[PDB]
Amino acid sequence: GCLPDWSSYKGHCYKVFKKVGTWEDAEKFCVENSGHLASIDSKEEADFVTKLASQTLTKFVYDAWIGLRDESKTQQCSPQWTDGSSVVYENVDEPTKCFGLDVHTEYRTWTDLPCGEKNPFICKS
Amino acid sequence: GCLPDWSSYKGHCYKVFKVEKTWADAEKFCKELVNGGHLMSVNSREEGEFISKLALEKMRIVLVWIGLSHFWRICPLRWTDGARLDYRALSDEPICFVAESFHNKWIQWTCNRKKSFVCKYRV
Amino acid sequence: EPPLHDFYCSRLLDLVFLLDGSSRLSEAEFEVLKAFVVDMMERLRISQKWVRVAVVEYHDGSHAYIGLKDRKRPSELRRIASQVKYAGSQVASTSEVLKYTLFQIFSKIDRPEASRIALLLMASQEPQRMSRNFVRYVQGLKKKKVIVIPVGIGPHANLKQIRLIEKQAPENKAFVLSSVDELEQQRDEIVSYLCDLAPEAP
Repeated sequence: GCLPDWSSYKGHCYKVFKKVGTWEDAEKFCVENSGHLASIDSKEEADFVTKLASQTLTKFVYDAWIGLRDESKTQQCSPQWTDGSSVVYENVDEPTKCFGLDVHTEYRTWTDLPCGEKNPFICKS
Repeated sequence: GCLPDWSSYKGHCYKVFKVEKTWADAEKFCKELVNGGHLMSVNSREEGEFISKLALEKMRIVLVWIGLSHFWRICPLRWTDGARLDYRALSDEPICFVAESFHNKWIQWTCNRKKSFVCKYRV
Repeated sequence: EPPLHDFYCSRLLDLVFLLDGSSRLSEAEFEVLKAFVVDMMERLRISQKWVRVAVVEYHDGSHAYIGLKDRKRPSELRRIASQVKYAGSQVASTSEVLKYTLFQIFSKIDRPEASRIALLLMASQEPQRMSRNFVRYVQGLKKKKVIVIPVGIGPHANLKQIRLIEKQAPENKAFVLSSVDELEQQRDEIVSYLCDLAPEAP
Protein backbone atom coordinates (compact mmCIF):
# COMPACT_ATOMS: atom_id res chain seq x y z
CA GLY A 1 0.00 0.00 0.00
CA CYS A 2 2.45 2.64 1.21
CA LEU A 3 6.20 2.46 0.69
CA PRO A 4 7.51 -1.13 0.57
CA ASP A 5 9.60 -0.57 3.71
CA TRP A 6 6.36 0.33 5.52
CA SER A 7 3.12 -1.40 6.59
CA SER A 8 -0.39 -0.05 5.92
CA TYR A 9 -3.37 -0.26 8.27
CA LYS A 10 -6.61 1.68 8.81
CA GLY A 11 -5.60 4.57 6.55
CA HIS A 12 -2.28 4.88 8.38
CA CYS A 13 1.23 3.73 7.48
CA TYR A 14 3.77 2.55 10.07
CA LYS A 15 7.36 1.32 10.13
CA VAL A 16 9.85 0.44 12.84
CA PHE A 17 13.39 1.76 12.44
CA LYS A 18 16.26 -0.15 14.02
CA LYS A 19 18.45 2.97 14.03
CA VAL A 20 18.35 4.75 17.39
CA GLY A 21 17.65 8.39 18.18
CA THR A 22 16.39 10.64 20.97
CA TRP A 23 12.64 11.04 21.39
CA GLU A 24 13.21 14.46 19.80
CA ASP A 25 15.19 13.23 16.78
CA ALA A 26 12.89 10.24 16.37
CA GLU A 27 10.02 12.66 15.81
CA LYS A 28 11.97 15.11 13.67
CA PHE A 29 12.45 12.13 11.37
CA CYS A 30 8.87 10.85 11.44
CA VAL A 31 7.83 14.36 10.44
CA GLU A 32 10.45 14.32 7.68
CA ASN A 33 8.34 11.45 6.36
CA SER A 34 5.08 13.38 6.49
CA GLY A 35 3.95 11.95 9.83
CA HIS A 36 4.70 11.59 13.54
CA LEU A 37 5.76 9.01 16.10
CA ALA A 38 3.10 6.30 16.23
CA SER A 39 0.01 7.07 18.30
CA ILE A 40 -2.29 4.40 19.72
CA ASP A 41 -6.06 4.88 19.93
CA SER A 42 -7.70 1.47 19.80
CA LYS A 43 -6.57 -1.71 21.54
CA GLU A 44 -6.54 -3.08 18.00
CA GLU A 45 -3.98 -0.58 16.68
CA ALA A 46 -2.12 -1.28 19.93
CA ASP A 47 -1.41 -5.00 19.62
CA PHE A 48 -0.79 -4.28 15.94
CA VAL A 49 2.12 -1.96 16.64
CA THR A 50 3.14 -4.53 19.24
CA LYS A 51 3.43 -7.25 16.63
CA LEU A 52 4.85 -4.78 14.12
CA ALA A 53 7.48 -3.88 16.71
CA SER A 54 7.89 -7.47 17.88
CA GLN A 55 8.44 -8.74 14.32
CA THR A 56 11.07 -6.09 13.57
CA LEU A 57 13.02 -5.69 16.80
CA THR A 58 13.46 -9.44 17.21
CA LYS A 59 15.94 -9.48 20.09
CA PHE A 60 14.04 -7.58 22.80
CA VAL A 61 16.66 -5.42 24.44
CA TYR A 62 15.43 -2.01 23.30
CA ASP A 63 12.38 0.14 23.95
CA ALA A 64 10.63 1.68 20.91
CA TRP A 65 9.69 5.36 20.99
CA ILE A 66 6.05 6.24 20.41
CA GLY A 67 4.39 9.64 20.08
CA LEU A 68 3.45 10.22 23.73
CA ARG A 69 5.19 12.62 26.12
CA ASP A 70 4.66 14.69 29.26
CA GLU A 71 3.97 18.36 28.43
CA SER A 72 4.60 19.18 32.10
CA LYS A 73 6.72 22.29 32.59
CA THR A 74 8.29 20.59 35.63
CA GLN A 75 10.81 17.73 35.89
CA GLN A 76 8.31 15.27 37.35
CA CYS A 77 4.57 15.90 36.92
CA SER A 78 3.24 16.23 40.49
CA PRO A 79 2.17 19.90 40.89
CA GLN A 80 1.56 19.82 44.65
CA TRP A 81 3.39 18.22 47.58
CA THR A 82 1.68 16.20 50.31
CA ASP A 83 1.89 19.22 52.62
CA GLY A 84 0.13 21.45 50.09
CA SER A 85 3.40 23.06 49.00
CA SER A 86 3.55 24.08 45.36
CA VAL A 87 6.27 22.19 43.51
CA VAL A 88 8.58 25.05 42.62
CA TYR A 89 12.10 23.68 42.97
CA GLU A 90 13.04 20.17 41.80
CA ASN A 91 16.04 17.85 41.74
CA VAL A 92 14.93 14.70 39.95
CA ASP A 93 18.14 12.85 39.07
CA GLU A 94 16.75 12.07 35.63
CA PRO A 95 13.16 12.94 34.69
CA THR A 96 11.36 10.60 32.30
CA LYS A 97 8.86 12.48 30.16
CA CYS A 98 8.86 10.47 26.92
CA PHE A 99 7.00 7.18 26.61
CA GLY A 100 7.81 4.13 24.53
CA LEU A 101 6.73 0.50 24.11
CA ASP A 102 8.13 -1.45 27.10
CA VAL A 103 10.42 -4.20 25.74
CA HIS A 104 10.50 -5.96 29.11
CA THR A 105 6.85 -6.85 28.50
CA GLU A 106 7.21 -7.63 24.80
CA TYR A 107 6.30 -4.13 23.61
CA ARG A 108 2.72 -4.42 24.86
CA THR A 109 3.12 -1.99 27.75
CA TRP A 110 4.02 1.70 27.60
CA THR A 111 6.88 2.96 29.70
CA ASP A 112 7.94 6.53 30.28
CA LEU A 113 11.65 6.92 29.55
CA PRO A 114 14.36 9.56 29.53
CA CYS A 115 13.93 11.74 26.46
CA GLY A 116 17.48 11.56 25.16
CA GLU A 117 17.92 7.84 25.53
CA LYS A 118 18.61 6.70 21.97
CA ASN A 119 16.02 4.01 21.23
CA PRO A 120 14.61 2.72 17.94
CA PHE A 121 11.23 4.19 17.07
CA ILE A 122 7.96 3.90 15.21
CA CYS A 123 6.61 6.40 12.67
CA LYS A 124 3.02 6.80 11.44
CA SER A 125 1.60 8.69 8.44
CA GLY B 1 14.27 25.89 67.93
CA CYS B 2 11.95 22.90 67.56
CA LEU B 3 10.96 20.16 69.98
CA PRO B 4 13.19 17.22 71.13
CA ASP B 5 14.54 14.81 68.51
CA TRP B 6 13.33 17.02 65.66
CA SER B 7 15.91 19.23 63.93
CA SER B 8 15.07 22.86 63.14
CA TYR B 9 15.66 24.58 59.81
CA LYS B 10 14.09 27.83 58.64
CA GLY B 11 10.77 27.70 60.46
CA HIS B 12 10.51 23.96 59.89
CA CYS B 13 11.28 20.75 61.80
CA TYR B 14 12.59 17.50 60.32
CA LYS B 15 13.02 14.00 61.75
CA VAL B 16 14.50 11.05 59.88
CA PHE B 17 12.97 7.63 60.47
CA LYS B 18 14.92 4.46 59.83
CA VAL B 19 11.80 2.37 60.54
CA GLU B 20 11.33 1.72 56.80
CA LYS B 21 7.67 2.08 55.89
CA THR B 22 5.81 2.42 52.60
CA TRP B 23 5.30 5.83 51.03
CA ALA B 24 1.57 6.11 51.74
CA ASP B 25 2.04 4.79 55.28
CA ALA B 26 5.06 6.97 56.01
CA GLU B 27 3.01 10.04 55.08
CA LYS B 28 0.08 8.84 57.15
CA PHE B 29 2.60 8.29 59.94
CA CYS B 30 3.93 11.85 59.72
CA LYS B 31 0.40 13.20 59.93
CA GLU B 32 -0.97 11.22 62.86
CA LEU B 33 2.34 12.02 64.49
CA VAL B 34 2.47 15.81 64.46
CA ASN B 35 -0.29 18.32 63.92
CA GLY B 36 0.32 19.59 60.40
CA GLY B 37 3.20 17.22 59.88
CA HIS B 38 4.00 15.65 56.52
CA LEU B 39 6.42 13.49 54.55
CA MET B 40 9.15 16.11 53.93
CA SER B 41 9.03 18.47 50.94
CA VAL B 42 12.08 20.13 49.37
CA ASN B 43 11.58 23.69 48.17
CA SER B 44 15.22 24.66 47.74
CA ARG B 45 18.70 23.31 47.15
CA GLU B 46 19.90 24.30 50.61
CA GLU B 47 16.94 22.61 52.32
CA GLY B 48 17.64 19.38 50.49
CA GLU B 49 21.30 19.39 51.53
CA PHE B 50 20.24 19.99 55.13
CA ILE B 51 18.05 16.91 55.09
CA SER B 52 20.71 14.72 53.46
CA LYS B 53 23.31 15.68 56.07
CA LEU B 54 20.74 15.02 58.77
CA ALA B 55 19.83 11.61 57.33
CA LEU B 56 23.39 10.70 56.39
CA GLU B 57 25.25 12.11 59.41
CA LYS B 58 23.20 11.24 62.50
CA MET B 59 21.62 8.14 60.97
CA ARG B 60 23.67 7.02 57.96
CA ILE B 61 20.53 6.68 55.80
CA VAL B 62 20.82 6.87 52.02
CA LEU B 63 17.20 6.78 50.87
CA VAL B 64 14.16 8.55 52.28
CA TRP B 65 10.60 9.05 51.07
CA ILE B 66 9.65 12.58 49.99
CA GLY B 67 6.12 13.97 49.81
CA LEU B 68 6.01 13.80 46.03
CA SER B 69 3.99 11.36 43.94
CA HIS B 70 1.32 11.16 41.28
CA PHE B 71 -0.55 8.96 38.85
CA TRP B 72 -0.39 9.18 35.08
CA ARG B 73 -4.01 10.20 34.52
CA ILE B 74 -2.99 13.36 36.35
CA CYS B 75 -0.22 14.47 34.02
CA PRO B 76 -0.66 16.44 30.75
CA LEU B 77 0.20 13.51 28.47
CA ARG B 78 -0.22 14.48 24.81
CA TRP B 79 0.57 12.83 21.48
CA THR B 80 2.49 14.43 18.61
CA ASP B 81 0.11 13.50 15.81
CA GLY B 82 -2.77 15.19 17.60
CA ALA B 83 -4.91 12.37 19.01
CA ARG B 84 -6.19 12.65 22.60
CA LEU B 85 -4.93 10.02 25.05
CA ASP B 86 -7.95 8.10 26.32
CA TYR B 87 -6.58 4.60 25.76
CA ARG B 88 -4.47 4.38 28.93
CA ALA B 89 -2.02 1.56 28.19
CA LEU B 90 -0.11 2.95 31.16
CA SER B 91 -0.12 1.25 34.55
CA ASP B 92 -2.55 3.00 36.88
CA GLU B 93 -0.07 2.52 39.73
CA PRO B 94 1.34 5.78 41.20
CA ILE B 95 4.90 7.06 40.99
CA CYS B 96 6.67 7.90 44.24
CA PHE B 97 9.92 9.63 45.13
CA VAL B 98 12.87 8.89 47.36
CA ALA B 99 15.76 11.20 48.06
CA GLU B 100 19.34 9.95 48.20
CA SER B 101 21.45 11.56 50.93
CA PHE B 102 24.64 11.45 48.89
CA HIS B 103 24.02 13.84 46.01
CA ASN B 104 20.45 14.83 46.97
CA LYS B 105 18.89 13.44 43.78
CA TRP B 106 15.23 12.46 43.70
CA ILE B 107 14.48 9.03 42.22
CA GLN B 108 11.16 7.50 41.16
CA TRP B 109 10.47 4.38 43.23
CA THR B 110 7.70 1.80 43.68
CA CYS B 111 5.37 3.13 46.38
CA ASN B 112 4.38 -0.15 48.06
CA ARG B 113 8.01 -0.86 49.00
CA LYS B 114 9.33 -0.02 52.48
CA LYS B 115 11.90 2.79 52.71
CA SER B 116 13.13 4.88 55.63
CA PHE B 117 11.68 8.38 55.51
CA VAL B 118 11.66 11.93 56.80
CA CYS B 119 8.78 13.85 58.37
CA LYS B 120 8.30 17.63 58.32
CA TYR B 121 6.12 20.19 60.11
CA ARG B 122 6.09 23.97 60.57
CA VAL B 123 6.45 25.60 63.98
CA GLU C 1 30.10 -27.89 64.02
CA PRO C 2 27.82 -26.24 66.66
CA PRO C 3 26.21 -22.73 66.55
CA LEU C 4 28.80 -19.98 67.05
CA HIS C 5 26.40 -17.12 67.82
CA ASP C 6 22.80 -17.10 69.05
CA PHE C 7 21.62 -15.87 65.64
CA TYR C 8 21.52 -19.30 64.06
CA CYS C 9 19.26 -19.50 61.02
CA SER C 10 18.39 -23.16 60.64
CA ARG C 11 16.01 -23.51 57.70
CA LEU C 12 16.26 -24.84 54.15
CA LEU C 13 18.22 -22.14 52.30
CA ASP C 14 20.54 -21.74 49.34
CA LEU C 15 22.23 -18.38 49.79
CA VAL C 16 24.69 -16.96 47.24
CA PHE C 17 27.13 -14.23 48.21
CA LEU C 18 28.14 -12.09 45.25
CA LEU C 19 30.92 -9.64 46.08
CA ASP C 20 31.60 -6.50 44.04
CA GLY C 21 35.21 -6.72 42.86
CA SER C 22 35.59 -3.22 41.41
CA SER C 23 37.98 -0.58 42.74
CA ARG C 24 34.98 1.38 43.97
CA LEU C 25 36.00 -0.36 47.19
CA SER C 26 39.49 0.10 48.59
CA GLU C 27 41.35 -3.07 49.52
CA ALA C 28 40.47 -2.50 53.17
CA GLU C 29 36.81 -1.94 52.33
CA PHE C 30 36.78 -5.29 50.52
CA GLU C 31 38.09 -6.95 53.67
CA VAL C 32 35.24 -5.36 55.61
CA LEU C 33 32.97 -6.85 52.94
CA LYS C 34 34.58 -10.26 53.21
CA ALA C 35 34.27 -9.94 56.98
CA PHE C 36 30.52 -9.48 56.41
CA VAL C 37 30.25 -12.75 54.49
CA VAL C 38 32.04 -14.57 57.29
CA ASP C 39 29.88 -13.03 60.02
CA MET C 40 26.73 -14.05 58.14
CA MET C 41 28.03 -17.60 57.74
CA GLU C 42 28.65 -17.67 61.48
CA ARG C 43 24.88 -17.25 61.80
CA LEU C 44 23.80 -20.04 59.46
CA ARG C 45 23.54 -23.80 60.04
CA ILE C 46 25.67 -24.35 56.97
CA SER C 47 24.84 -27.94 56.13
CA GLN C 48 23.93 -29.70 52.91
CA LYS C 49 20.58 -30.37 54.60
CA TRP C 50 19.90 -26.89 55.95
CA VAL C 51 21.76 -23.88 54.60
CA ARG C 52 24.09 -24.36 51.65
CA VAL C 53 26.38 -21.44 50.86
CA ALA C 54 28.02 -20.00 47.76
CA VAL C 55 30.53 -17.17 47.43
CA VAL C 56 31.36 -15.37 44.21
CA GLU C 57 33.56 -12.36 43.55
CA TYR C 58 32.50 -10.68 40.28
CA HIS C 59 34.23 -8.04 38.16
CA ASP C 60 34.80 -8.40 34.42
CA GLY C 61 33.59 -11.97 34.83
CA SER C 62 32.78 -14.08 37.88
CA HIS C 63 35.02 -16.23 40.08
CA ALA C 64 33.45 -18.77 42.41
CA TYR C 65 35.35 -19.69 45.58
CA ILE C 66 32.53 -21.71 47.10
CA GLY C 67 29.64 -23.60 45.57
CA LEU C 68 26.41 -24.83 47.12
CA LYS C 69 27.55 -28.44 46.58
CA ASP C 70 30.90 -27.91 48.31
CA ARG C 71 30.56 -30.37 51.20
CA LYS C 72 33.27 -28.91 53.46
CA ARG C 73 33.56 -28.00 57.13
CA PRO C 74 31.50 -24.89 58.01
CA SER C 75 34.70 -23.46 59.47
CA GLU C 76 36.62 -24.34 56.32
CA LEU C 77 34.19 -22.32 54.21
CA ARG C 78 34.38 -19.20 56.37
CA ARG C 79 38.14 -19.59 56.14
CA ILE C 80 37.86 -19.59 52.36
CA ALA C 81 35.60 -16.54 52.43
CA SER C 82 38.03 -14.69 54.66
CA GLN C 83 40.85 -15.44 52.22
CA VAL C 84 39.03 -14.25 49.05
CA LYS C 85 41.60 -12.43 46.90
CA TYR C 86 41.12 -8.73 46.10
CA ALA C 87 40.53 -7.93 42.43
CA GLY C 88 40.05 -4.17 42.36
CA SER C 89 38.92 -4.20 38.72
CA GLN C 90 37.51 -1.18 36.88
CA VAL C 91 34.12 -2.77 36.22
CA ALA C 92 32.06 -5.23 38.24
CA SER C 93 29.28 -6.38 35.91
CA THR C 94 26.23 -7.28 37.98
CA SER C 95 24.67 -8.54 34.77
CA GLU C 96 27.56 -10.90 34.17
CA VAL C 97 27.27 -12.25 37.72
CA LEU C 98 23.48 -12.60 37.74
CA LYS C 99 23.82 -14.37 34.39
CA TYR C 100 26.33 -16.67 36.01
CA THR C 101 24.08 -17.20 39.03
CA LEU C 102 21.10 -17.97 36.79
CA PHE C 103 22.79 -20.10 34.13
CA GLN C 104 25.37 -21.79 36.37
CA ILE C 105 24.67 -21.60 40.12
CA PHE C 106 20.93 -22.30 39.85
CA SER C 107 21.05 -23.78 36.35
CA LYS C 108 19.01 -26.65 37.77
CA ILE C 109 16.82 -26.59 40.86
CA ASP C 110 17.94 -29.86 42.39
CA ARG C 111 16.93 -28.66 45.88
CA PRO C 112 13.21 -27.78 45.34
CA GLU C 113 12.57 -27.75 49.10
CA ALA C 114 14.95 -24.87 49.89
CA SER C 115 14.50 -21.19 48.97
CA ARG C 116 16.95 -19.55 46.59
CA ILE C 117 18.45 -16.22 47.57
CA ALA C 118 21.11 -14.17 45.85
CA LEU C 119 22.62 -11.59 48.18
CA LEU C 120 23.93 -9.10 45.58
CA LEU C 121 26.54 -7.05 47.45
CA MET C 122 27.16 -4.17 45.05
CA ALA C 123 29.21 -1.00 45.40
CA SER C 124 29.50 0.27 41.83
CA GLN C 125 27.72 0.88 38.53
CA GLU C 126 28.48 -1.23 35.44
CA PRO C 127 28.77 0.60 32.12
CA GLN C 128 25.54 0.91 30.15
CA ARG C 129 26.48 -1.71 27.57
CA MET C 130 26.91 -4.65 29.88
CA SER C 131 23.38 -3.96 31.13
CA ARG C 132 21.73 -5.11 27.90
CA ASN C 133 20.21 -8.28 29.34
CA PHE C 134 20.14 -7.19 32.99
CA VAL C 135 16.35 -7.33 33.32
CA ARG C 136 16.09 -10.54 31.35
CA TYR C 137 18.38 -12.22 33.86
CA VAL C 138 16.60 -10.75 36.84
CA GLN C 139 13.36 -12.01 35.30
CA GLY C 140 14.85 -15.45 34.67
CA LEU C 141 15.64 -15.65 38.37
CA LYS C 142 12.13 -14.62 39.35
CA LYS C 143 10.98 -17.66 37.34
CA LYS C 144 13.48 -19.99 39.00
CA LYS C 145 12.11 -18.54 42.23
CA VAL C 146 15.59 -17.23 42.98
CA ILE C 147 15.01 -14.29 45.29
CA VAL C 148 17.55 -11.52 44.68
CA ILE C 149 18.43 -9.27 47.61
CA PRO C 150 20.23 -6.18 46.24
CA VAL C 151 22.56 -4.65 48.81
CA GLY C 152 23.84 -1.21 47.87
CA ILE C 153 27.05 -0.05 49.50
CA GLY C 154 28.85 3.28 49.25
CA PRO C 155 27.83 6.14 46.90
CA HIS C 156 28.62 4.31 43.65
CA ALA C 157 26.06 1.51 43.82
CA ASN C 158 23.65 1.35 40.88
CA LEU C 159 20.38 2.24 42.60
CA LYS C 160 18.69 2.18 39.20
CA GLN C 161 19.45 -1.55 39.00
CA ILE C 162 18.76 -1.93 42.71
CA ARG C 163 15.35 -0.39 42.18
CA LEU C 164 14.73 -2.56 39.14
CA ILE C 165 15.41 -5.62 41.24
CA GLU C 166 13.21 -4.48 44.12
CA LYS C 167 10.49 -3.93 41.52
CA GLN C 168 10.36 -7.49 40.19
CA ALA C 169 9.04 -8.84 43.48
CA PRO C 170 8.56 -7.59 47.06
CA GLU C 171 10.76 -10.42 48.35
CA ASN C 172 13.73 -8.70 46.71
CA LYS C 173 13.99 -6.29 49.62
CA ALA C 174 16.77 -3.81 49.03
CA PHE C 175 19.27 -2.37 51.45
CA VAL C 176 21.11 0.87 50.66
CA LEU C 177 23.97 1.36 53.11
CA SER C 178 26.10 4.46 53.39
CA SER C 179 29.30 2.37 53.50
CA VAL C 180 30.73 -1.08 54.19
CA ASP C 181 30.78 -0.09 57.85
CA GLU C 182 27.01 -0.35 57.74
CA LEU C 183 27.39 -4.04 56.98
CA GLU C 184 28.27 -4.79 60.60
CA GLN C 185 25.22 -2.87 61.78
CA GLN C 186 22.37 -4.09 59.59
CA ARG C 187 23.91 -7.58 59.39
CA ASP C 188 21.29 -9.14 61.66
CA GLU C 189 18.24 -7.39 60.23
CA ILE C 190 19.42 -8.95 56.99
CA VAL C 191 19.90 -12.51 58.27
CA SER C 192 16.46 -12.42 59.87
CA TYR C 193 14.82 -11.39 56.63
CA LEU C 194 16.95 -13.86 54.70
CA CYS C 195 15.97 -16.57 57.13
CA ASP C 196 12.26 -15.72 57.09
CA LEU C 197 12.22 -16.47 53.35
CA ALA C 198 13.43 -20.02 53.82
CA PRO C 199 11.03 -22.88 54.69
CA GLU C 200 11.53 -24.98 57.82
CA ALA C 201 12.77 -28.56 58.15
CA PRO C 202 9.69 -30.69 59.02
